[PDB]
Amino acid sequence: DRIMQITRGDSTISSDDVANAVVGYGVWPHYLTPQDATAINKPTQPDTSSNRFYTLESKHWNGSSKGWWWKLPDALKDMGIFGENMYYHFLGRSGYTVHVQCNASKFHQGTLLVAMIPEHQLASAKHGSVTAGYKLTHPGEAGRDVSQERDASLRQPSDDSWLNFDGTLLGNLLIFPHQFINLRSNNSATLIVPYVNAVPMDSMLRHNNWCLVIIPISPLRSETTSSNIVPITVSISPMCAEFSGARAKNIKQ
Amino acid sequence: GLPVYITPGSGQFMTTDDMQSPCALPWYHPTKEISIPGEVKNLIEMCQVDTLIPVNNVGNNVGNVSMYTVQLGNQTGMAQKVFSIKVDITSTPLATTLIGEIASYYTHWTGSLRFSFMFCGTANTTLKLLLAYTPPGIDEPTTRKDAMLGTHVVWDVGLQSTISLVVPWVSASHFRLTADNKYSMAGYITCWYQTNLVVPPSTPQTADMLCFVSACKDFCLRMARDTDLHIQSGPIEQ
Amino acid sequence: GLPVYITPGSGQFMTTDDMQSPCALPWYHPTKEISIPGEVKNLIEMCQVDTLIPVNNVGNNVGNVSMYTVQLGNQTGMAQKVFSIKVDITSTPLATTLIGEIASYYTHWTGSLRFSFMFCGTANTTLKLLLAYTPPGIDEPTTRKDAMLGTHVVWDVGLQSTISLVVPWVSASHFRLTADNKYSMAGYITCWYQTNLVVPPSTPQTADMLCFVSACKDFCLRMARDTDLHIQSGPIEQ
Amino acid sequence: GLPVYITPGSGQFMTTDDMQSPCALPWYHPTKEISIPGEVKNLIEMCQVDTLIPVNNVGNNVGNVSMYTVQLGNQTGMAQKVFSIKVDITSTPLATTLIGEIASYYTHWTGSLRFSFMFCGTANTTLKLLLAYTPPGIDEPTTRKDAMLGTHVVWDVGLQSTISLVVPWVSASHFRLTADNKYSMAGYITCWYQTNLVVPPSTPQTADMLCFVSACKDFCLRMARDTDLHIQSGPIEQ
Amino acid sequence: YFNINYFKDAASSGASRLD
Amino acid sequence: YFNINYFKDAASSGASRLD
Amino acid sequence: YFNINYFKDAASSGASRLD
Amino acid sequence: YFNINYFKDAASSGASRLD
Amino acid sequence: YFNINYFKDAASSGASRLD
Amino acid sequence: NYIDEVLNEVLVVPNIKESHHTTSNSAPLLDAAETGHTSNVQPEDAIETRYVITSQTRDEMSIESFLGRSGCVHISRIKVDYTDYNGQDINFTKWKITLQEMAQIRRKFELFTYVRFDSEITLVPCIAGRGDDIGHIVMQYMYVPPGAPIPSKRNDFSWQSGTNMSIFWQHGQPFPRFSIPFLSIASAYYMFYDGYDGDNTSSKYGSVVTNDMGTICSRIVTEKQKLSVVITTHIYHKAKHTKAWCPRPPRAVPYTHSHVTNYMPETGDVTTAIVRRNTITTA
Amino acid sequence: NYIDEVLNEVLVVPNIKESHHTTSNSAPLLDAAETGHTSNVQPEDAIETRYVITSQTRDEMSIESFLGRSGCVHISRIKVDYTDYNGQDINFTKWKITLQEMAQIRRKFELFTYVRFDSEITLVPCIAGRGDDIGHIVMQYMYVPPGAPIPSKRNDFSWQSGTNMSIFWQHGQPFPRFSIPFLSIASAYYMFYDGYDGDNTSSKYGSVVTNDMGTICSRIVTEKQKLSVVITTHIYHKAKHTKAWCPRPPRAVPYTHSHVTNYMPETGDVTTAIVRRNTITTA
Amino acid sequence: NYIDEVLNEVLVVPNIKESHHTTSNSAPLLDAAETGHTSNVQPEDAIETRYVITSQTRDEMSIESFLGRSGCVHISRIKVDYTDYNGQDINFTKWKITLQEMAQIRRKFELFTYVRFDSEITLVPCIAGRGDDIGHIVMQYMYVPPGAPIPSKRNDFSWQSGTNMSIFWQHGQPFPRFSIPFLSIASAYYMFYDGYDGDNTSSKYGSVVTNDMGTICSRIVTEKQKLSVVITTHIYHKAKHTKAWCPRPPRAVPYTHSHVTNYMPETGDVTTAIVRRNTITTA
Ligand SMILES: Cc1cc(CCCOc2c(Cl)cc(C3=NCCO3)cc2Cl)on1
Ligand SMILES: Cc1cc(CCCOc2c(Cl)cc(C3=NCCO3)cc2Cl)on1
Ligand SMILES: Cc1cc(CCCOc2c(Cl)cc(C3=NCCO3)cc2Cl)on1
Repeated sequence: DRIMQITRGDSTISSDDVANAVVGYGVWPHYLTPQDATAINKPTQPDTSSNRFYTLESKHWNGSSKGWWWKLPDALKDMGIFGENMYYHFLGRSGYTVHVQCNASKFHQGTLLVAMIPEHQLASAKHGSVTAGYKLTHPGEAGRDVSQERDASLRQPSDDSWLNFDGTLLGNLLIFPHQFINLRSNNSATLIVPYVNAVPMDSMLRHNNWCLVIIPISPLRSETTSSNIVPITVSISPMCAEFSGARAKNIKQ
Repeated sequence: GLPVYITPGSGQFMTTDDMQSPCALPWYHPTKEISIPGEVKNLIEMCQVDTLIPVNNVGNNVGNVSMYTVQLGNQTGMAQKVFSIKVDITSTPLATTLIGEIASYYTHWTGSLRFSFMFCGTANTTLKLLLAYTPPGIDEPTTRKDAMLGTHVVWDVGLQSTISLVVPWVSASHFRLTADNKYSMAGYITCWYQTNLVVPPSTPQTADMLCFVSACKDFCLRMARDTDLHIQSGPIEQ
Repeated sequence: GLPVYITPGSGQFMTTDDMQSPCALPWYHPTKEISIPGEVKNLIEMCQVDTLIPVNNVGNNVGNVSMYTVQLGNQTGMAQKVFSIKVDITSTPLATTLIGEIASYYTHWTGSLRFSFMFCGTANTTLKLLLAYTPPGIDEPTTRKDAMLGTHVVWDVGLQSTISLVVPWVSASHFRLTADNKYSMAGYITCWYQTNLVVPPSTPQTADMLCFVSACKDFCLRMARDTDLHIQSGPIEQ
Repeated sequence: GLPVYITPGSGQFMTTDDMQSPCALPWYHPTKEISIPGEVKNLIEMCQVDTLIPVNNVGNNVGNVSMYTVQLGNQTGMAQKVFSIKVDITSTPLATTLIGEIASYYTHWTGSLRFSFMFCGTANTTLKLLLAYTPPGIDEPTTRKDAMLGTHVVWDVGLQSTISLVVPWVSASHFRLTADNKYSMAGYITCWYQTNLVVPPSTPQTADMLCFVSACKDFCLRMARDTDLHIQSGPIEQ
Repeated sequence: YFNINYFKDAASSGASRLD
Repeated sequence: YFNINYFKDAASSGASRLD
Repeated sequence: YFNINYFKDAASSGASRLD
Repeated sequence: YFNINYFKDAASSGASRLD
Repeated sequence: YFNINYFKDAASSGASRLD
Repeated sequence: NYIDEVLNEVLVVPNIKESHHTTSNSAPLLDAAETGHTSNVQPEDAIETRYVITSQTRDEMSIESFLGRSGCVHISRIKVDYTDYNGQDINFTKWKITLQEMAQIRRKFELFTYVRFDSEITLVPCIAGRGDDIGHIVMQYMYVPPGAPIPSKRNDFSWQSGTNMSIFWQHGQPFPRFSIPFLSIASAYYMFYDGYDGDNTSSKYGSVVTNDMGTICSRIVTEKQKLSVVITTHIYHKAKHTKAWCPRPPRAVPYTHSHVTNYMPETGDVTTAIVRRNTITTA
Repeated sequence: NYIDEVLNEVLVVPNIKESHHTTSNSAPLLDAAETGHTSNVQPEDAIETRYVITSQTRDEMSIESFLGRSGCVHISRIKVDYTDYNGQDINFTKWKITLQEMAQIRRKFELFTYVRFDSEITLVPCIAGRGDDIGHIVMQYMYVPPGAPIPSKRNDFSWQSGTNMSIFWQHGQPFPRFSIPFLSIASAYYMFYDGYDGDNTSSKYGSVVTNDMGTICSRIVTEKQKLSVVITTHIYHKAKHTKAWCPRPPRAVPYTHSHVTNYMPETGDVTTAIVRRNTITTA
Repeated sequence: NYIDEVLNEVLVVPNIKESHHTTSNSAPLLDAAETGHTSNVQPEDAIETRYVITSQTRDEMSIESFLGRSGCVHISRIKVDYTDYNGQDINFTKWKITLQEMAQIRRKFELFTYVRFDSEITLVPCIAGRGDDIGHIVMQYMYVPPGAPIPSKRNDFSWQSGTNMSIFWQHGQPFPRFSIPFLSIASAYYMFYDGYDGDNTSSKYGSVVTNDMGTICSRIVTEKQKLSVVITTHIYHKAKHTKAWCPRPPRAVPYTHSHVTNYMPETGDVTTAIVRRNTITTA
């Protein structure tokens, strides 16, 4: 059966239609083990109050839309509790659940490719050795691209999709944990993903482990009034969040 | 001591040999190896995951994304043809594909292969395509009847959405070459309309189908060699 | 004889290899090895003994001894700050220390560390400092409140005299580099007044505190390399 | 390590040595070896199959086929002689023969040999030849009586058709040289009429006999060497 | 012939095995 | 002295045997 | 491979052991 | 050390023995 | 490692022993 | 094990069984790829297959025979000078550890996010005679981890290697080779990274904040010679005892610079391997 | 086994028993060779034989001692140039895999229809000094399977061999040798063929449609030298662990070109080894 | 043992257990360092620790991997002469045993009062061609213990070594190496000393009254050559099977001269590694 129910905090999400769910690398997210660990302090593990279902800012799906991404450790730099614990601690570790909702009617035609990606080192739009800037790979709930315009003075990434922004023919992207949203069967997309990184707990600020991409493959096509807007809404849930290396507090940027 | 005879090959160097070497940095105890979700052990694995196919391998399209979609159209005529590509897995449009990209690292390939297609159409929309695998022997078929005569699969677009076409392994030589070779010609695969694309009122009349190719447990490669699909007409800076 | 193949590495010389060599002076029976009180077997041992810290790492002071004492003063204001140093164990003032001097012989370090402070004050004298370890992540704190927020230890000067502050190991990478590196930044430690330095009549009002650093059983190093802290811009004569 | 002494021969290269060599292409699993009807394992086998003999080793005949047939004629006289060849298996007409062609790959030969003759005559036709092996010692016999004195076989042409003459092994040296050598002279074999070739009415009066030579289980060769019977006064192009 | 790690350290050894 | 396939692969070995 | 003090004297041998 | 006919053929071997 | 008189003759051998 | 390992039959592929026809309900050929999963359909499913006992190993399709092959990753060069010997920054090479510094092989790894391994390093010095006689040109390679005295010039004090590794090769004696433990403070080598040095809007971001492992300061020990030379010591690298995590799509755009992804060519339009077709209808 | 194998007495030939006279019916000497079979007659049959215990082995008469012998199959040559180094198609050799490219040994196989084997390859570089000093001339051989980047010229990117095989030999160090698995997509090497590329009345037909295995692009790594040279690296080949199927009549006409049977000499009448006799009557 | 020794897991460090809070009397964080002892406080004591199973070996932190590394301790030089061969004190080197004769490594030991060991000595001759051809330059190193005839000049009678050790190296054949017993009349090598030669207010005082072990008189056997040379035979030293007693504070002042502690630089103020800070308040 397609219907699905998910409960994460004080929050629950439903979906009367779906394309299974996917567990990234077939591993379920959980808490760190005293074997692979390294740190020495007792991690704070906000349960529920933290690893709950936060929903971001919504977006429009255009016939001119090109694609939009959000970087996870970062998308919730504001989402209460989790996103505070982030700033108060050096080491942060956590896994997520991605609920991608995008409905329209059975008279619509469209296809969205959704994918998560471990270490998504983007490329700059400008030739050289200048790497994308911080402040631009750190958008927030809002995400990046859309098909937007911007200063070329900024050590700005590649707004370039087909190359995967990293310069790998998108389409091989299917190698990363993914699924689509074929408006003719689908309604959502559900990605669940453990913590992948050569280190037991990284810097929630300097390093974004997971990177999520949603890309219109077959362009939205209705025959309706363009009064009919078909958003795309992303919801996320830290899972098995664990923090440590308590202290002052970083600063917003 | 031991009366020894130094053999011809002695003192050489091979970029492909299994031999031990004094380890500089004696007594070094490397960082432990923590647990990490998702580790590979065989190319194969990567080869069994369907990657998308550039097929709309046409002009301006090519540097864009569209280069991936195949719109199923009108068709005034009937029993008309959609597209074709040839099976020789190292041949654009194929090549670039996670598989192709790879295979191009080995000299020989073998086994069955899997082509999957998906309807990015509508819900209320309907269609029926006929896909076919025309083994090596003749020319890519000009007509459907001619092609329907060999290996194929009628595809009924419906509540499902994905039809997967298998490409049996037909060959003389247990093995085929990855490199373009008239001999090791794997054949062609093509797609045609069985019926049409009917859409009730106020639904678009063109729609797309995405296509993919993953391997079969049949599959296997050999004789590693350096790739085709990448010329570093560099160098590389700093 | 034995058909042998001479392998690539053969005939080389490595300043780091374990191999045997004909011993010149055959039949020599070395002087017996009498018993001698105190023999080492591991650098570690030396690393666990607290050596004194130059911290008064200031101008004219530096070539003298004072360069070791930290006088706890007046302080008109309250909640004022004493000093700070950064944890990166290869960073003057640290470096020169039996530990530092060492660590600078290896490329990587790890574990907890121990800072100890002693009151060379008076008997009738009293005070209460707050010491803190500000993990890597931000800037050495400008204010106490800000620093008290992380790892710390309030120190009550009394009949005891020595307070030992531990520096837990907080890091992403099981291991840190001994060499200056923005990444492997271990953080800062600082000291402030909790109360004051009160002295009853006719007792001096400034006094010193000595500070030290020894290792923790946590501790461990690796990848031996030649030191930093010593350039023989010699030579050496006769 | 192992005090070793490098022996004289060391580092050389021999087109005839059994030694191992690092295999480039590690981890390669060759195409399976399917079943194939008729595989050899010993030259011998090929040596035991009778191949045809050029004997009509005469002028214009030679570049043609006839060069293989021996027509048994009229013969006004009686007790007349047919042909002769010498046994030294590396001597045209012999040489070129599957055997000869071979033997010329080794320095020494030995054992018995088999000569077979067949009557491509008629059915109603009749004859009786006398074949003989004149061992080494004297000159190829001028007359039949003289030759009949040694090893021979009277052959009655009849419903059968093939008479096989054996060439025992007569020699001093267990072994003979394949190369022309006065010493290792194997002798001569010749054929003569015992009676005639009688044919009843309206049948041709000349007819042919084909001749062949296969080995005996006696047979064996040694000391491989490069052939005689083939000078590549080339090269060879593209 | 094999498993004769002529050298002490493990980092020095042939290409591993397969399983 | 023999059967000491000093090398891993089989393609590398002496001239086979006879049987 | 080890403990094959190819040489007589003890002074000649590999780096000692650990215990 | 002996009888280690490192080579296959017999013609290749040390000076024979005595008996 | 020892007593491997790689050579036949006795005159060829290491420095004798002690007893 | 042997046979299986000598015959190289460790990882064998299944065989293709026999099939019969199916006029039945469940349609295996129909799945919805949107689930992001991969189909599981086989020959036997789609057709009326026969029976083929296979015999192909996926041995050579192992991260160790895919990775475990020596590759040029650097070509140290020294155009000697006899005029000024020593001097600052001369007649001795130094180079930062890495790759990204050279394609074909760079390409290869990059196929995965994380990687881990010990390596078979081989030095292939080649002495070009620009003189009428090259003499005896000895050589010293060595490794300078962080933070360590990197020779300012040719005879520092750092070429004493009292506690460093220096391999020596003298003309004639074979190629120097040796090997090495997996050097990382991390459990694996980061073949990518989505981190930075810091919050400094001028901080570094890439594979690289995490790979400060070295450098190599070189030296031609022999002293002053008469007839000149130029040495070219090639650096090959092999991965032995390797592991890999989370595969990635290969690279199709010729890179530029290392420790970066950047493709954007100098003017030229971004070029890729894909070829153009006149029509989809004929291949 | 040993003794039998060391003494080389594995395949021994029967002995010649003793006979007596036969004034009997069945005539073994009479058979009809038209049956295409081969007679079975022996000494003992035809004569009054004695008794000889044999002692000849058919060991050296084995497809492995017949085939298993190293033979020149190619002579790579490089008349260096210092004027233009690199340039297109220079100072580096490439050659297509094969034989038919050279008699004596070509001859030898051709004795059979099908063949299969692993090989003992040995490179015999010989450096001719055309200068007053040859220096240190390093060398790189390597194998370019299909379809692979074959060096356009001397330093391509293909000489990195990130995943290819390149053997290196430096003057002094011995002959490079090594070996190899049986490389064919087929269960055996087709030493002949009666097939074509296709129906194209312009398609290829021979041993050859089936032998696209390679080529060898060569390289003298060392860089520019002063005093010239010419290198001649000879390529010998040995067949180890061989099998053969369906023997054929040897070749008697000097060939021309490879992968073809063609004899038809340039004008000269087709010549063969057969000698001419005056008369059959005297030998 | 193996695994533990191959995996290098011999000396492992304890793990960091888990803690809870303590609102209790005994304060482990308080000790009086005046006792001269060292505190014993740990993570688990001071904080609310977690649970980390460790896996770091203190193997490389052993007096044998700290000491057991080859280091330049001497660079014998011979600027040959052909004009006068032999002559007094020529074309043959002699040098007194020691160290203190060279930093980096001198530094290293000095970390301890007493030391004991057998050594891995390696000679790295490098022949610089100052001529148009170096020929065949043979070499003789040897050891002259006390009191022994030290060659006055090149061919004494002492180069017969009828009872001394002389190692011979000829161009091509590899680096000479060998080893040695612990040479001291004492149970250990005195890496320091607070003794003198005697009461003579002019007696010697240092490491040195106790280290009259040798010297090395050198020789280039070959005789007179045509084209000149200069030989530089580097002397590396490794400590194998080492023991150490009573550690000392490292050295921070660049020495001068050996067998002495003396720092007092020629004029320049005594310099040390310590850096200067503006203020203690900010690091
Ligand atoms: C990514 C990545 C690649 C590597 C490998 C590090 C470079 O490895 C070498 C080292 Cl540490 C030393 C030497 C060397 N020392 C003396 C000569 O060569 C060569 C290599 Cl490739 O690390 N991270
Ligand atoms: C017929 C026939 C003959 C062969 C053998 C193929 C050629 O074998 C070689 C290969 Cl694959 C490589 C090399 C070689 N590589 C670097 C130097 O030589 C030499 C030979 Cl003979 O295949 N089919
Ligand atoms: C302190 C201290 C250091 C030493 C070591 C003594 C020097 O050791 C050597 C000896 Cl005894 C001989 C040779 C040598 N003989 C021929 C060439 O070199 C080299 C060394 Cl380093 O003793 N006390």
